[PDB]
Amino acid sequence: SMVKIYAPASIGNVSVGFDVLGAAVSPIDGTLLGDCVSVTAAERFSLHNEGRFVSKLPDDPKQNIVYQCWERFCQEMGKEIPVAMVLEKNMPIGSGLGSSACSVVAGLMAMNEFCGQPLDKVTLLGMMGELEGRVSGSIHFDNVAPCYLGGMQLILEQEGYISQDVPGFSDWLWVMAYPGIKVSTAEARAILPAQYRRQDCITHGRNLAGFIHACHTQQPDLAAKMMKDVIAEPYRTQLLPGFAAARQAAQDIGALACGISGSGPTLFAVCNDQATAQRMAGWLQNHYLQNDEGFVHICRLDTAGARLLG
Repeated sequence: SMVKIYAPASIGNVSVGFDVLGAAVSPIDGTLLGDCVSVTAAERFSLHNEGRFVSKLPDDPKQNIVYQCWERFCQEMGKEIPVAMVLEKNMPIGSGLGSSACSVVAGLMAMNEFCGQPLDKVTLLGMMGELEGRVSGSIHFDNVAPCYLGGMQLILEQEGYISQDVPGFSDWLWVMAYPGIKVSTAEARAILPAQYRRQDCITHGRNLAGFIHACHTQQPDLAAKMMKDVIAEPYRTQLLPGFAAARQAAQDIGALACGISGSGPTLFAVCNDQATAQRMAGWLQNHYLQNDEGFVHICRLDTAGARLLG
């Protein structure tokens, strides 16, 4: 009896909603962009790591994100659940693709499914954000909630639910460009300023309020014009060599919007046809990548979220 979960890549913030908005992504070609966790019965607990980025994981086994999921799930159960766990780390660490969230969602969903769904959505998702906090020093739900539930998730920390779904535009493609370098979630958060001018908070509000209003009324142009982040982007693009050039070209080529994915350095660019997305994807390969570890994938929203493979 093996349970194997695929936790997809996700865009934090989505460049208009820092800490309260996120979207799971799926490349159109059918390739998997995510991390995987397997759970099987055993006498004693073991964890082994596989995949392309195994060597990037912690040297301290107890500080592994997937180990900490199991310890947290067992606490919730009141008992230790002996399993052979395997993490397959196919996503780069600190890249902007929801890497820590993939490993949290996959591990906690893997354990909850193995045990027969004892925990409900709100508890488990609350536990997922809990573990994001220990990773970056801050609880936030904008990567785990879409990784988990799929689509675009708006974070609304209410008694009955952590998030609700936001309607998208079926036309929109999301060209994702990981440049081959990493930024820590923690460092990219601490370099944010402690204070902002009143008018930035008025404008941030208007921007988010218009973006949401546009999604529910299905006005894609307006939506793109409201996709502006005055909170984190101005202070983070200094850590993204080449981003500002990417944005200039993105306009020239005809993307509807361009932005940082989570804390970066991965970028995303919105296009509303296949011809535009292909040109954008071609350019980013040629110009946004900093080395051979980088990649580009034309994506759409993943409406499934994390799921069972086997």
